[PDB]
Amino acid sequence: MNKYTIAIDLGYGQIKGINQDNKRVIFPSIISSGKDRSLDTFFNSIDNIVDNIHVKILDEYFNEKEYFVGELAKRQPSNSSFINRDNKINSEENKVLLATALGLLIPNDLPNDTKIHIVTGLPLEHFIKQKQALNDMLKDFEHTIKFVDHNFSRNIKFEESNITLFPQGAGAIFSKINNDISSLLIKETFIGLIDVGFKTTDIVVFRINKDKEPVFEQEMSATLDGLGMINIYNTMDKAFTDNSRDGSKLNTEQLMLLCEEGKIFFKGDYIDLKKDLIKARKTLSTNIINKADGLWGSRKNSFNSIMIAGGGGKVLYNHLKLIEPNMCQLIDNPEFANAIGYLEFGKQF
Amino acid sequence: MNKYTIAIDLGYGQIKGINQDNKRVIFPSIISSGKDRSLDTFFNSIDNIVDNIHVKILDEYFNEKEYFVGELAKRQPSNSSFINRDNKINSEENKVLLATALGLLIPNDLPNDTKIHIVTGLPLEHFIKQKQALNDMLKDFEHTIKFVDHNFSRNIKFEESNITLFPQGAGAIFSKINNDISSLLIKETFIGLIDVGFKTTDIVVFRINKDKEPVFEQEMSATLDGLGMINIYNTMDKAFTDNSRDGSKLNTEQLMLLCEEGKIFFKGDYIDLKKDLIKARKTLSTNIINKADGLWGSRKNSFNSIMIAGGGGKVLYNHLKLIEPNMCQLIDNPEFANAIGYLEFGKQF
Ligand SMILES: Nc1ncnc2c1ncn2[C@@H]1O[C@H](COP(=O)(O)OP(=O)(O)O)[C@@H](O)[C@H]1O
Ligand SMILES: Nc1ncnc2c1ncn2[C@@H]1O[C@H](COP(=O)(O)OP(=O)(O)O)[C@@H](O)[C@H]1O
Ligand SMILES: [Mg+2]
Ligand SMILES: [Mg+2]
Repeated sequence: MNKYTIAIDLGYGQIKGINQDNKRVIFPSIISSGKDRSLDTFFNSIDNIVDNIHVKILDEYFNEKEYFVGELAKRQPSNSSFINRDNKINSEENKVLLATALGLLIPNDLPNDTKIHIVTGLPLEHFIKQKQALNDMLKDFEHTIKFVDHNFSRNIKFEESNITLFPQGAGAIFSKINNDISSLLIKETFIGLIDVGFKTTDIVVFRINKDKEPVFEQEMSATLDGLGMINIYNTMDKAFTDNSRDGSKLNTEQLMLLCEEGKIFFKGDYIDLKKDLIKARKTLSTNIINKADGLWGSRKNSFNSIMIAGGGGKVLYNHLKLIEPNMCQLIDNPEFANAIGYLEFGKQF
Repeated sequence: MNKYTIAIDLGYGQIKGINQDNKRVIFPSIISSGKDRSLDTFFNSIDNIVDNIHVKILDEYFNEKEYFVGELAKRQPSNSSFINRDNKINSEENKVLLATALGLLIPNDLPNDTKIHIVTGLPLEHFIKQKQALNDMLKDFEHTIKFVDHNFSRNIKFEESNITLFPQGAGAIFSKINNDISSLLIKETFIGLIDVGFKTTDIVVFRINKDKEPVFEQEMSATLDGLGMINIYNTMDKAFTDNSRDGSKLNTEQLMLLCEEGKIFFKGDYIDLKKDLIKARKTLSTNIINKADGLWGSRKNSFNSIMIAGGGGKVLYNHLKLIEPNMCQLIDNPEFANAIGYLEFGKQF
């Protein structure tokens, strides 16, 4: 039989993955040590595993470790702080996320002889830099995952010539739109994906040729490293302590709940910080537009379709529209632009 | 008669020896024939005599037989078999290996009448069984050594009152910690010494009395024959045929090369067995602690300090930590633990 295919993303906000059979999972990039759950099972019936990932993972010692990951880790008081999370792609923090991303996206009772084309991702300026670090991790990733309170296990191990690395935004606009953007690309134009992520924002362009095929440019395209949603959480963390004036600083959930809405429910009251949320987004909108003119001279006028991506692009699509209005548009899945872009451009082999 | 002192060992993995002047040598217990080293002499400087032991050996019938021994014999393909080596202490192998480190540690400018006190060792359980045979052999010893490529020779012959017979691990914590553990030993405790050698594993304890004197317990102390580093080399060798997936097999030099590192360079590329190296070393460490507690019931609670000896325990110390944490510890010279213990406790005469 043919080899299976899974395209995941190790993005800093949330793991965004999809398989060969077009089933997708999404959960935030927070881990926590798992503790025994049969009690909270009894109060509320679990119909979603994604909310409730209690899970055991074997290792090279074949020693299991309980984990809370995803939505269940965010409610825990003892989880990862998630603002000082490592960029080391071979870390166990990245392993458990990658274990669950490969754990959910495998259906039951597959033949054990076949292997899976896994397709991961890297930052654009850190693709070459962190190429062999994930190559070492995926060669080292020999683990057996066991979902507690769902009771289905996967033996996840990969040899050589099965992993496939791509940069972020590589196949999201090269592929994934090529069947639909081919009528829009005409002659010597630039398409551009702008993925607004957690830690970084990512700019990738593709010149199409005379023969209507896109080709890459790296001096018009880079990673806005350290510029992204991370500037919004850190600013709005100070915005609460400026508005509380008590020394009360938000925890992991309260800050993440804040920048989605702007009204944290503090002491039986919503503390209004909608205006400072606009200001932190506008400074992020400042630091992507002015950096775009650093990468683009008059070639911003040489665009036919700007696309913006990322979950951070969802709340900023009309706000980051001021790059080139009436030409920029939204990618059809704002979160899953990279993953399906990894899927279609991973099936080219 | 200011008689000299040299303390040696008969370790199967390698020979460990030291003189009165604390000059110490270490070399593997591998022999081969001696062939004329004049061609390589002009190429590379034969400088380290311990690395390059081409040695001329006479007997009582003046039968000169050159031998490559040690590191150079390990480089030879036609070397001693050494993984199924005969355990006869009166072997010609042991005739060479004992006479090897003598002239390598017999100093210059000795008086005419002055002899040398030699201190040797036996396995602890076989110290009753094999006391006669080494005493047969040391009385037998009447030879003459000569060093090719370094241009000096020694006379070598001994009688009784020059011989000294203490078992393996006997004087290592009797002396060598004697005035140092005296502040640690207080009242009615045991001290732990475990020799993790190549072929054999020794366990030896000492009850200290009310009078701060160590006394020996033969029933809490035994030689674990068949347990040691020789299991790990033999385990990973079949594992090398596994991960190569071709039935190809190492040589004797690659055998000792492997489980010092675990990443053997084979057919233009590394072959990775690092997982199984962690597996087998933890597996042997499991087998030590259980057989340690085979002799140790609740008398493990009557310990105050455990030391480990042998070359294996130095690289097992993280996994041999699980006997009693922060009470178990590593001796400073894991190889020369028996040697200095043979030295000072051999200096009774
Ligand atoms: N509905 C929403 N409201 C507010 N912010 C959102 C929403 N959806 C996503 N986000 C933001 O987008 C980020 C997700 O970015 P993502 O596309 O996963 O990039 P990365 O690949 O860097 O993780 C989150 O950290 C979150 O702050
Ligand atoms: N640096 C090292 N790395 C791996 N193994 C080692 C190292 N040093 C010593 N050893 C192991 O320890 C053994 C030496 O044990 P040793 O103390 O000489 O006991 P014996 O008296 O039985 O020969 C060797 O066979 C070797 O496998
Ligand atoms: Mg992203
Ligand atoms: Mg020994």
